[PDB]
Amino acid sequence: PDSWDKDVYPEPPRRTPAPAPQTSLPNPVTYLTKIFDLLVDRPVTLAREFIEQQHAKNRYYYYHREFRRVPDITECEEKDILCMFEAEMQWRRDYKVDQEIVNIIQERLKACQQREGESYRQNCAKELEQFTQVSKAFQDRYSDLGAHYSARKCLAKQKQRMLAERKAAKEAAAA
Amino acid sequence: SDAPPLTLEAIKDRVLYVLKLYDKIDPEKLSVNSHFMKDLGLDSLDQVEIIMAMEDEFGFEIPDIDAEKLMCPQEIVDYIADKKDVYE
Amino acid sequence: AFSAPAAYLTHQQKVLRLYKRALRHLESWCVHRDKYRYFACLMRARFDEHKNEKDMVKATQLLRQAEEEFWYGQHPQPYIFPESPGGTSYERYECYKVPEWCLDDWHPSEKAMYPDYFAKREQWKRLRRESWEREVKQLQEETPPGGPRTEALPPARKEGDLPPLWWHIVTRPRERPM
Amino acid sequence: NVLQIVRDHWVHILVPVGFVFGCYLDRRSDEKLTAFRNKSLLFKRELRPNEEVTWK
Amino acid sequence: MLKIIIPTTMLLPMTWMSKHNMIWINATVHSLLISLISLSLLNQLGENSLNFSLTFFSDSLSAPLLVLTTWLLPLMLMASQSHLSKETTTRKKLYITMLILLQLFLIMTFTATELILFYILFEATLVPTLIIITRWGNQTERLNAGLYFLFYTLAGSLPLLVALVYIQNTTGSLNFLIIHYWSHPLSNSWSNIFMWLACIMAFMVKMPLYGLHLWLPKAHVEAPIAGSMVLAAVLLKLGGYGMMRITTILNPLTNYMAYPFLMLSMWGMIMTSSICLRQTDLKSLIAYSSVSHMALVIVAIMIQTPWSFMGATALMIAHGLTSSMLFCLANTNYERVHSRTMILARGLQTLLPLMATWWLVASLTNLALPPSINLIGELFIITASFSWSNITIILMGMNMMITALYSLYMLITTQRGKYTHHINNIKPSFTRENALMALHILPLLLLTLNPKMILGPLY
Amino acid sequence: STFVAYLPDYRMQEWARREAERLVKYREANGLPLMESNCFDPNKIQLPEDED
Amino acid sequence: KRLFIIKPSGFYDRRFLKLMRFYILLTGIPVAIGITLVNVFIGEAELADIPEGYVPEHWEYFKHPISRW
Ligand SMILES: CCCCCCCCCCCCCCCCCC(=O)OC[C@H](COP(=O)([O-])OCC(O)COP(=O)([O-])OC[C@@H](COC(=O)CCCCCCCCCCCCCCCCC)OC(=O)CCCCCCCCCCCCCCCCC)OC(=O)CCCCCCCCCCCCCCCCC
Ligand SMILES: CCCCCCCCCCCCCCCCC[C@@H](O)O[C@H](CO[C@H](O)CCCCCCCCCCCCCCC)COP(=O)(O)OCC[N+](C)(C)C
Ligand SMILES: CCCCCCCCCCCCCCCCC[C@@H](O)O[C@H](CO[C@H](O)CCCCCCCCCCCCCCC)COP(=O)(O)OCC[N+](C)(C)C
Ligand SMILES: CCCCCCCC/C=C\CCCCCCCC(=O)O[C@H](COC(=O)CCCCCCC/C=C/CCCCCCCC)COP(=O)(O)OCCN
Ligand SMILES: CCCCCCCCCCCC(=O)SCCNC(=O)CCNC(=O)[C@H](O)C(C)(C)COP(=O)(O)O
Repeated sequence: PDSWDKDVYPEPPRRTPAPAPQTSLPNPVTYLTKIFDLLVDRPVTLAREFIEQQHAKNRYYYYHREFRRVPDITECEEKDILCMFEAEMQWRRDYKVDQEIVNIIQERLKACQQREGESYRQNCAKELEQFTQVSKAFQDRYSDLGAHYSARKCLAKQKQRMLAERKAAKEAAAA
Repeated sequence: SDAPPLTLEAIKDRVLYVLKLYDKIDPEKLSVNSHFMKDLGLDSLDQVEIIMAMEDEFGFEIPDIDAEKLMCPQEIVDYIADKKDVYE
Repeated sequence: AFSAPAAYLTHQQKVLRLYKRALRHLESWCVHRDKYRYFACLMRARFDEHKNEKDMVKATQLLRQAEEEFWYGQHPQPYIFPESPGGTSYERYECYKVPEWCLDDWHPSEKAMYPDYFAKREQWKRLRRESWEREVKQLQEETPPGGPRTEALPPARKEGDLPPLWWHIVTRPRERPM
Repeated sequence: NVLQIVRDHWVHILVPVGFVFGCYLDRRSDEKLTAFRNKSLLFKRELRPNEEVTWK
Repeated sequence: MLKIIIPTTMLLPMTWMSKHNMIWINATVHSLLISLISLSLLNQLGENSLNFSLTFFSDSLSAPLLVLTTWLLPLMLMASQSHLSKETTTRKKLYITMLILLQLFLIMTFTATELILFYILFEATLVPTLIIITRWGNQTERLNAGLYFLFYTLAGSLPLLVALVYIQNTTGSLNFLIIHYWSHPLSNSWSNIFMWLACIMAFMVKMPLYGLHLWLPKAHVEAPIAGSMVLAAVLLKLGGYGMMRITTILNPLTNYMAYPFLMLSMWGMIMTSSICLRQTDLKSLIAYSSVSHMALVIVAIMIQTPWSFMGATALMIAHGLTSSMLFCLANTNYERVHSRTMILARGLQTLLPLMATWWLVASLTNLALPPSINLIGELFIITASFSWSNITIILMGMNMMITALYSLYMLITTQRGKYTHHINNIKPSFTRENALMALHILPLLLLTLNPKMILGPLY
Repeated sequence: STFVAYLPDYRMQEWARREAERLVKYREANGLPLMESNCFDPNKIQLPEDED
Repeated sequence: KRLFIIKPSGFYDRRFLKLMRFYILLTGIPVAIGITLVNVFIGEAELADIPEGYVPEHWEYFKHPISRW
């Protein structure tokens, strides 16, 4: 359905085999499906279409909110409380967005596992690989901040990691 | 449904039936008010067996302190009626 | 459970209780009625073998050895009557036994149904009220100055008297209250 | 007859008006913290051709 | 925020100008309306708090606490008007004034921006509580209880004051926003160790932490019903809220200073939960279950993780509601038989069928039956503790097993079995008591459908 | 309860989901990594002089 | 024969339960009807792009009519 973007929530093209009966016995599932369509689905679609005609008579919109980009904690001076406040709010919003990115990737992984059946270990390699990278980046970014996290502590963690990387790169160059 | 509303006459009938099935006591001589010792010449050990037979007949256990006293079929009937709340 | 206990059990009571208990456990071991009759007659003979022993030391020693025999030879899973203390229906109906004083708290709309029952209850309550002082007086006069030696209670000895402390025995809920 | 109601039920308006007054005292407080109204780097905005303040 | 404070202050002149037979009606109605107004604070942001003014602010941690505080006053008034019947008019109004002052102090305590103002209100909550306990308690021990309540708290909080005015002399402010933004690490020194202890022990005594929890089984037991309700539901959570607020300045010192308190909490959980198994006083059993439950909140706050903080908030709210309901349920029986011995009145399910259902639901929430928020908070704390150390699952698991044991035991002793024969004054439940139970239990169950409203600022 | 149930999304959960969808779409088409290891850019960071 | 069944007074529990049911429904039924009428005849908003040079009001960022109100 046009509700969601198919590029961010993909699925295979849904190959469905045609019915190829071999026996002459009646199929009870077909009779029950016809009964369900005639007794259940049709009144549901009628009620839904009535609801949609009532909705179309009144149309209004709600807008996704756009937020400007503000300077981050790195550009703030030591005791400039207002820039620190704006940088921290922007950092918190980015943290929430990253959580939801990981959520989207996890939903892809779960849907792949359910869809592929007994061949999930092989047919979900791409989803597992995407989740591994996203999980590694999220863990590098926010792991171990603890309660009372902030943009300053995240910056200190990143600086410590870059110092470790620089020392490790200097160690390798001496060989 | 469940068991019928057992009455006093039924309790007496079953007690006398069980007593008349006892080889030690003859049927003609036995009476509702007959003492098990004076009237029937029965020992204390013999009396215990009658009490156990009544328990087996009516399906409930009579405590030893209560059991020793019962010396007449009428006494047994009254005890059973008191336990089962039988008023006719 | 209706008779007052005594300070102790006599030798005759102990041997009789042992006889009944051993017979019940023997019946638990001997499921079938003919086999039970056979071994119960053998048990009765074994009890009668010393029916008229006059040496109380010897009688006590024999009873003690009989107890030691029974404890080793008892059935670990004896048959119990369903409503007996160890049975499967021992206190099953206690949740349905409701004391009669609860009827005093019924809303008048509840008492509007059953008018005859509550008129009879009012008569019973008046009877209980009118005979309490006589019962208390009877108890005080009959009992010894030190106090009552046993839990046995006296009957009504006058004409228009009720036996003292009768209300809760008489107004027992039921054995199948619901 | 109005006094027979009012004189023994006026205590029923103390908490309602105490609520209303409370709201008023909040609004005045908001009037003392307007130093950055339409001045933040995240919500700075050109005023509509008729509006005077972005919020009260 | 004055739109809640000022209506609460108007409850005093309204109570004092009411008719002799209308004080309970007016107080109940208007405290319920104040709860309705307080519900608007649940609309919280995802990034920062609701900064009303320089003095008062509301966060996702203090909003559910405020809602519970305002909701508890009508229930206390309903629970108090039965045993205060023979009281004179002026003393009834004085009791209601004590309750209103307590609510006012708690409401300002949960929303103060500055830590010294928070301290002053958090200490002011002592006076009405002590007056309630020592003036309207029923027994002679209530005096001693009061002293235990007064001096355990103050001996903890007097150093805290000395710490706070010390901090402002070095950082320049005690405003919580400034404290959080300008935070700096605590060095590893003896002076910092004692500053850490002064900032923490005051809150530890309020929880209370196993070892300094003696005042609680006295104060809760000897207090009147509204006193014990407010002591369990709100006053214990002051320590949790204050610890959550003050932990920011404490790092990184908390990593090693938390070990003795974590050991005390994880062992005293077992200790108090097992104490509940052999308790002849029903109200004392309910009181000890509170120490067992707050040990978990202490552990969650000490380990300092987002899952632990969420769990601690949820558990504080759920425990407030459940413990208040249990105290009321015990009081219903006490007002019948006038004894707190648990085995005195038995088989009550036969005589009071619907109050038995109330008992069952309260016991089920006490042992954290899923999906109740009791279970949500408990399980979040257990997961965070497992992350902190896997061996914790043994202690945590053991506590769960014990909690179910003394809960259902409490249920089986008082409701099942056969009713004692001599007691004959057990009247049918009043509508007031049944409604008091329902107004405890329905919000608890309703909070299951929207748990994010009680999960704090870390959600 | 009705009032609390229909409270507006001031916590910005749907907003965060929409923003996350936008960036996932943009990054995948680009071929860029879905998530970045460093939240703050390296260019704006001034590490101390040398590793020793 | 039919016997009397001794029971505790069930009048007060039943009265409390019907009182609670009535006082919950008294407001709940109107609320449910209002919510379904709003849902059927005033549906949720539809996500759109912000037109150029237009600043939406703060309530125009939510899709449910009750939440917007
Ligand atoms: C009893 C006393 C004891 C008290 C107990 C304790 C309680 C204490 C008091 C607590 C107070 C409650 C406060 C809570 C307020 C929250 C209300 C709320 O948020 O509403 C949310 C929700 C509405 O969501 P929404 O966001 O407002 O709407 C979004 C859409 O825009 C809208 O969608 P749409 O525009 O496309 O159309 C939907 C619209 C239109 O619906 C339709 O018309 C479509 C129907 C299709 C039918 C198809 C066939 C029918 C016609 C066919 C034939 C006609 C044509 C052909 C003619 C020829 C005939 C052949 O319908 C509605 O809007 C739903 C009405 C909402 C009613 C909410 C009920 C709670 C009210 C609050 C007060 C409650 C107090 C109690 C009084 C209750 C009085 C009832 O309300 C719901 O109830 C939804 C439930 C649907 C789930 C279906 C079942 C799923 C099963 C899964 C579980 C299975 C596991 C087993 C467990 C089973 C257990 C049940
Ligand atoms: C019943 C409920 C009561 C409440 C419980 C409160 C618990 C308070 C406990 C405080 C936690 C730790 C306090 C200080 C940290 C370490 C203490 C010491 O044992 O460790 C060594 C401390 O060294 C020596 O042991 C000095 C301490 C010995 C003298 C103190 C006596 C402690 C005995 C226990 C008293 C009981 C406490 C409660 C009183 C009522 C560490 O080795 P060291 O590298 O050298 O010192 C590093 C610390 N620096 C960085 C500040 C310098
Ligand atoms: C007596 C007989 C008993 C049995 C018979 C009863 C018949 C059945 C009635 C029971 C109904 C079963 C419930 C089934 C679930 C449906 C309800 C659900 O849909 O509502 C939830 C909504 O619940 C509310 O969110 C929770 C209510 C909050 C409770 C607050 C209590 C009121 C204050 C009292 C003070 C207490 C202090 C509390 C301290 C914090 C869903 O939340 P949400 O996913 O969003 O909704 C999506 C759509 N929205 C967002 C547009 C609205
Ligand atoms: C219900 C029982 C609860 C008991 C709570 C009591 C324990 C409270 C913790 C100690 C309280 C006093 C701490 C003082 C406040 C800290 C402020 C501070 O930082 O000052 C320190 C100084 O710290 C101290 O002097 C504190 C030393 C102790 C003085 C009083 C002794 C109290 C008993 C100590 C052990 C008990 C504490 C744990 C007991 C737990 C409860 C049983 C450093 O400042 P400067 O001098 O400027 O140093 C830097 C430049 N030179
Ligand atoms: C499965 C079962 C396990 C096996 C159980 C083992 C039990 C032991 C078997 C043998 C029993 C004995 O030793 S027998 C006990 C030994 N001692 C005596 O018997 C003393 C003399 N008894 C009397 O004088 C009384 O009169 C009296 C006889 C009671 C009659 O009284 P009445 O007539 O006035 O009622």
